[PDB]
Amino acid sequence: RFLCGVVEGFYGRPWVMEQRKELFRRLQKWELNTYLYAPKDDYKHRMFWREMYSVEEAEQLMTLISAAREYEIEFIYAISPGLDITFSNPKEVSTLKRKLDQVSQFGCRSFALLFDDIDHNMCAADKEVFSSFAHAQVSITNEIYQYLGEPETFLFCPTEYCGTFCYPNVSQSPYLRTVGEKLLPGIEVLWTGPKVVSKEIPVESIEEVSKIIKRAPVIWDNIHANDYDQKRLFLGPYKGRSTELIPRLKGVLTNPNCEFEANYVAIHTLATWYKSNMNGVDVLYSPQMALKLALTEWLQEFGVPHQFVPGPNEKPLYTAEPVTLEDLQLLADLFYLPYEHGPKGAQMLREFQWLRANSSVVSSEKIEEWRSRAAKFEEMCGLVMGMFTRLSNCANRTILYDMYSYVWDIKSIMSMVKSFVQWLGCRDQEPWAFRGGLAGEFQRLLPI
Amino acid sequence: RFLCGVVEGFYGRPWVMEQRKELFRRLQKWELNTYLYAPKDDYKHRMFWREMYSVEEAEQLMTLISAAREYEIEFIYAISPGLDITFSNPKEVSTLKRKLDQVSQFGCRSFALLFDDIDHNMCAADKEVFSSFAHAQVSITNEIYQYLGEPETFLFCPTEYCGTFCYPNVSQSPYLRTVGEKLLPGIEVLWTGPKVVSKEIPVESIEEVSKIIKRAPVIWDNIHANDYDQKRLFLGPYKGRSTELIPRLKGVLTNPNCEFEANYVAIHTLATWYKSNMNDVLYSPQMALKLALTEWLQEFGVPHQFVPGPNEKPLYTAEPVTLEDLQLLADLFYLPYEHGPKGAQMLREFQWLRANSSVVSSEKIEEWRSRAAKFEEMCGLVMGMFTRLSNCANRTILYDMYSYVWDIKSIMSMVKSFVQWLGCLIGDQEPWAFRGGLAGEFQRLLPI
Ligand SMILES: CNC(=O)C[C@@H]1[C@H](O)[C@H](O)[C@@H](CO)N1CCCc1cccc(C(F)(F)F)c1
Ligand SMILES: CNC(=O)C[C@@H]1[C@H](O)[C@H](O)[C@@H](CO)N1CCCc1cccc(C(F)(F)F)c1
Repeated sequence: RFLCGVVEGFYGRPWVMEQRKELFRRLQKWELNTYLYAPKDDYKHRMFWREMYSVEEAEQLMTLISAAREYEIEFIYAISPGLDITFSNPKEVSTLKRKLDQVSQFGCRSFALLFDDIDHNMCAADKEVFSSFAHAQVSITNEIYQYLGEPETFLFCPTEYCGTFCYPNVSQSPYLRTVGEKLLPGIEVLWTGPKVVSKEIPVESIEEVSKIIKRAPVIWDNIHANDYDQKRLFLGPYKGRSTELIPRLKGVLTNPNCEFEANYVAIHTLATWYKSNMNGVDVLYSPQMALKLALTEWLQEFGVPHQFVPGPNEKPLYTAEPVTLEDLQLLADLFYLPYEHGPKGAQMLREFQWLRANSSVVSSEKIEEWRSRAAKFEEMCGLVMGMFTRLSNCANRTILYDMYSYVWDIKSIMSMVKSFVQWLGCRDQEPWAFRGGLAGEFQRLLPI
Repeated sequence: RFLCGVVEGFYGRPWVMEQRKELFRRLQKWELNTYLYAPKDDYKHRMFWREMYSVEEAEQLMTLISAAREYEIEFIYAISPGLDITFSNPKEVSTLKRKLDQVSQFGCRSFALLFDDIDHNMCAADKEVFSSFAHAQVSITNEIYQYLGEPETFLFCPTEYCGTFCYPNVSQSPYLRTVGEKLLPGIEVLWTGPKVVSKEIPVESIEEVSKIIKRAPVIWDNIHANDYDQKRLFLGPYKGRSTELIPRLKGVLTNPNCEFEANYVAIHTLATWYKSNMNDVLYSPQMALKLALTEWLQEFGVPHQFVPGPNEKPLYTAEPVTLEDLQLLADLFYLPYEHGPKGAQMLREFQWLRANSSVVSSEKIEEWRSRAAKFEEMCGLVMGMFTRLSNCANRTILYDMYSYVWDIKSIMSMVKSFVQWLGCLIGDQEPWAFRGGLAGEFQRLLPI
């Protein structure tokens, strides 16, 4: 019994109810089974975790939970009390119980307590009752778990939730040792890999952590998360996790891009990865082949919402060409993965670096190498503009709007790069010449 | 009788109906009077300008237009056919007429044709009928204007809509000469100033253009527009346009930030500017900023107990957003050509600390250490500002701004960390160490 699906676990604008219901439909379509509710900035999840839902909010969560059951998706309600809970005040424990039991009255049977992204310092009153921060967390987690009747799925996100967050390392951490020893065995533990955003999650890294927590973890995967950098988006395939992990894990829940419609590839390729070795103990999963599968399917959504035919001498329709598979392949390569651009992106960057570095050669056989390489690069910059133009004319406006900022940025920068290469081949600005804000001026003075 | 208010004239996710109705309420509250509907990417405004609204869309626009009349705001319906229109095909002219009279059946009496951001090249069939691009535009604009019964308010956005777009200059442009001579005198002309995003709009610049278009223009002001750069936001005051312009103009319509709630200052300060010389000693941008910010503050504590003892964990959520937080925020995201005083101050202090950092390893040491600690205090104010914003009751305002405030606090946190390191950073890093994506790698190779 493996929990595979999506955690809405990110910072910023959460997903709205309509989007979550649509998520459930996609999860089911792709034979995934789990959703973990945890939006960092949905006010009653974390900041105001004490506050009960209103009659309005109650009705909406009930409707959502019913939608999950209807789509055969396990609904997991997480709460994040760690910013300000006095762990040793039993009214505080009661308040936490009240909150979770209100949600259980909405039909929810699966739960989670999360202690990610809080500092390790307890108040004086908690230091006198518990000998460490982990003891304090494990005590209320155990007490809540049993208060709810030992539900079949209950998750715990540790504060040391990845290799690099473990002081002094994974295998000797007194925080994780305590979690492994004291956290009740029915409770599952979340883990993001060697890092917050793990490039790879090697099998031996999971053998290491499994030993100290004394269970196989559930992965909380940040591979496609994009809340940490305003300019980033990830449309590359699920990658860097061997299918051999599946037998050594209780699940994988991916925490993907903030922009809902940008997660077609992220979730589709996750599903393809899970399905490839669902009952494992000869290569089963190819990230490229999976990207192509995801993109081919995604394409069909662009021509669906969410005449005049001009003669030979007349102005041809601006709107005539639909988005192509090749446009989406290019787009994904430009906004690929946190540690890697896709082949076409890396190729354009390499060609531009070369054209810039050999540009003195204008002013030999080397000139026609430069001019032919430049014209081929301009062709590629043209494909980026073409991709933007056809996206901006697509019938699915909802997908367009989620992606707009990103595609506009890349096309806009490729247009400056193209223009710059043309200028190299020929020997009071608007504000978009000088980009990034104040933020960007600070950033440019830091080491890169 | 002066048109002052807002044009929704930008690229990307348009505003939804609820937000537009809320705009009308604010415009009225601040004694502004005009809204110009022109979202570049609302599909039936520009790309698919030929397509009639559905029953659903019709009902929504009717409701919106009624809301405008109810709030004493003139509603102006713009359409942008320039990407695609064969100007000489009378079916095309008929299609345009059909579209506009559908909108007039929704209750709308004011209209606009826009030819901004299209190229100057006509199809063969239009070249045989019209001797220039301006003749073609002026011909259908005049024909539509009279077909609608010469409505009291009808606007025209030229293709050469600012000083720098005029070939070869404003006073000798054969495009604008033709517009001035041939465009019917009842029709108003839109103008963005010397530039697309005009730092200043000098009086003599408007005297220059007024002479050649043969009327006073309506300014389409892009001062606070932020669609051109994904990282930018503008919360500084309306600035750089003398109150002496008002007698020489038919109006000012501001095209502000994409994020609806970020436009409290942009629109409020515009209103204060207009009201100051309705019929520069009269308008102070700083005093106006302060007025706007003080008023805006009241919105943060309104949606759209437990008391811990001396030894217990204090509430994370206790401190509300302050006026000083919003003053700091505005100074960090101020104006397209200028940061606010606190922003410029932090940048200056960081440049100094970086450039004199060798001094660690004299009186100069204690100058460095005292300046550094004072800079860390200021970086802490940025984090404080973020944390208190993220706890505010108006979630709608928070979410519109989230990306920006998160970015600035995130970068100030790296800058703070970097100054601390200088007073005492790579290896296997998380992705947010290296910011900006593919786009950012291209940008860093362009000249700065
Ligand atoms: C399992 N729990 C987590 O991974 C916690 C969080 C969120 O879930 C988030 O979606 C995900 C990926 O971003 N995590 C980032 C943590 C590092 C961080 C914190 C604050 C600020 C930054 C920043 F400096 F990068 F902005 C990073
Ligand atoms: C009166 N009409 C206008 O001003 C037209 C547009 C939109 O209204 C937009 O909201 C405003 C400010 O951005 N204008 C920018 C024009 C320059 C441009 C065009 C394409 C792309 C770019 C970019 F690459 F820089 F982003 C700029």
